[PDB]
Amino acid sequence: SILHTVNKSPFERNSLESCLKFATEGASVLLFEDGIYAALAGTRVESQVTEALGKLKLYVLGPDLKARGFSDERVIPGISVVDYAGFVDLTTECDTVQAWL
Amino acid sequence: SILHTVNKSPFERNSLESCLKFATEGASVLLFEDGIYAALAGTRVESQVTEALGKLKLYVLGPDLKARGFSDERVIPGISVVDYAGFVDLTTECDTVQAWL
Amino acid sequence: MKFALQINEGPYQHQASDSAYQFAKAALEKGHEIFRVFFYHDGVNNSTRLTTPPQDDRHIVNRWAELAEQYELDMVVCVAAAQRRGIVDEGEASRNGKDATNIHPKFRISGLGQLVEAAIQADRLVVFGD
Amino acid sequence: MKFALQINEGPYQHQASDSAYQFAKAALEKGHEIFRVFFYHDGVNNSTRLTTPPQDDRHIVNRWAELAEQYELDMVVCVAAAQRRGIVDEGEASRNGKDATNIHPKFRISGLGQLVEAAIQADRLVVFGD
Amino acid sequence: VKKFMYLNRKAPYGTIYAWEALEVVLIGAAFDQDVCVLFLDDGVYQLTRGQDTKGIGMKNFSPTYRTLGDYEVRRIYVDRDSLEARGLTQDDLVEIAFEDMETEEEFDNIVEVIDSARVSELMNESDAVFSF
Amino acid sequence: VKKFMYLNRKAPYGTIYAWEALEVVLIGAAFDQDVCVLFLDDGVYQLTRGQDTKGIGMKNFSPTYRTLGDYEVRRIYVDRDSLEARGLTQDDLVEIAFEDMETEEEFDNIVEVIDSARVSELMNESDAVFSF
Repeated sequence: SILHTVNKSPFERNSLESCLKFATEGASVLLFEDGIYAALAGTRVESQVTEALGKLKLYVLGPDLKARGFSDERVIPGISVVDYAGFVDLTTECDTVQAWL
Repeated sequence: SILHTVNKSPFERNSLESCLKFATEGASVLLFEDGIYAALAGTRVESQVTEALGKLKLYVLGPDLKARGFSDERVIPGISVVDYAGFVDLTTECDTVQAWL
Repeated sequence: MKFALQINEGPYQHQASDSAYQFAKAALEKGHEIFRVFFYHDGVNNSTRLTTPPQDDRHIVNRWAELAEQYELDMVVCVAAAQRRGIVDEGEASRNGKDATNIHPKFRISGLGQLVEAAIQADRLVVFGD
Repeated sequence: MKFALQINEGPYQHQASDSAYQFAKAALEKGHEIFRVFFYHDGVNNSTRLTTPPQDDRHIVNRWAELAEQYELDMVVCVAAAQRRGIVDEGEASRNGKDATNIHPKFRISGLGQLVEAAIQADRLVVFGD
Repeated sequence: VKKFMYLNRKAPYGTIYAWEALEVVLIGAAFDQDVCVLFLDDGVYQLTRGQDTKGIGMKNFSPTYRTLGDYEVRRIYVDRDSLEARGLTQDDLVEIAFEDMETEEEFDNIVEVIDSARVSELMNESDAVFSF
Repeated sequence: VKKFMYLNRKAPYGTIYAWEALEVVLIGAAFDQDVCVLFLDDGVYQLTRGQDTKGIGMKNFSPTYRTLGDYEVRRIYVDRDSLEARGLTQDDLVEIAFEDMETEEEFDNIVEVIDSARVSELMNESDAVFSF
């Protein structure tokens, strides 16, 4: 129902945490802009992000992953990579968009 | 010798943490603007902030505490309250100013 | 679908505007409709015609203008937000007694109500900010 | 003691400018000298003369203008940053071919070497940003 | 007709988001949609009481929160986990009275502190969310 | 005569701080002061290799970091703790060659990954610190 968007680095902002805390079963979360770093395997927050794959559908914006120097291979398995066209789609598939800034 | 300045909330940014991690024995730390919230007794970071009292000199800008609804009484014992005229003095007493944004 | 994009930050300083632009162009190309692009907060600064950005990089303001031109987009600039930061058009110049204007002709200044208005008319409200 | 104040954010959106100002007034009043106030990033937006802020609140631009007037402060706006965001003076308007200017006469446009220049001359470099 | 959520998560005065967000609520009141305002994370600091902005040379806009009742803003929530993390209780917040002039009933304070589960419920009920 | 630190702590592209901060270093190179650029926290993401900004419609400015040696920038540090928390190694970063044309010596890469104590040392040696 809800498509949450997190555009900030999980190492700088508490946004990612707050979003994962209130997003519920069946919701979608999209990581874009500096939010991208949270979808990368190996970081301090891989565990909690991975945990989230349980009840949530996770997505990261390709364009921002690449711009920051990471290919789809550096991403945490389970998190889907989408482009702006896909980002648009996510917003129409879900009922409401909620930006965590 | 180094007056550190943290202007962001410890519940929103990692700036307070990073500062406390690198600031060394005898250094000063000034919490102002949204960084004021870290000087309030009873918060989730009270202990780590209290801990720093050990080797650091902690200050909080009064103007900003009041602006956000807090009297000096709400401050953690040991953190000195100062006004802009005090802010100025801190920047002259120390040898350098390092802003943590 | 009908969209309502909200941009709260200025050009270049934050990626917000770029992202919304990319979002918009991708949505428009897909056949969707952008009901309104509303600039609030530092967002109102995406409307000045006085920029001269590095040529080897994107010209944010003109880009928005071109896209607005191509798809007849209704781009609104919060008036109160504008008065605070310095965005001025014919009206504002006249009412505030300013010796000049700096708004790009493709953006219009209006009320915050136009933001709420779009929220009601569009199916989706996508907010881009800090 | 000689100071050098760097301001990285625009007016009202972030407290930085207000804090820098309060600091400069307090410093100046104590007898200290403010070698230069340098605006960078969105900071340059503290130099436009086109703002019309709520009368019941402070007017950041005019405030800086008055303090500058009183103590003859050298307030510099980074050219490259101004070009990207829209701060234009006589020179820029002519060279870039704009149909208007918006800089407040109390501020001057210059190169980024003016900031490094300041850091070297002043005893202390205080930066106010996000 | 539609349900609107005004998500406030930033502290006041440090950034203009608090103030200019509030402005939007007031303006949207006139379109009579089912509006609800939610304070989460540092947003709770927006409703603190005793603000005295004289020191920082800025106008204190807090009084405006206490007048949301007059604008038909009945739904005003606050995340308790957020208050708890910051060492606050509803006693640190301001009260926002509201009277349903249509049925006489007069409430002294409609600021309702809610638990995480409830907060998530509200998000899922909203048709559109404003972020700042 | 003076020692300058350029404190970079934000990720690139999300904001302009990374790019515009780089601009100051090039200009500050000309004043021949003891300059040192430090990357801490998300600042380390500024030096990653392989950035491709085509998809987000922005210019990729990373190449400029690799030219810092030509500007006489010899002191370029990277906090390892940061690299670690972010799951990276010096291998994820770009290389910044430098040749002291005054003595022939050519270094293939002067990017030094240092520990916390070293970082606190460099701060205390600085006469002025530029923050973005």
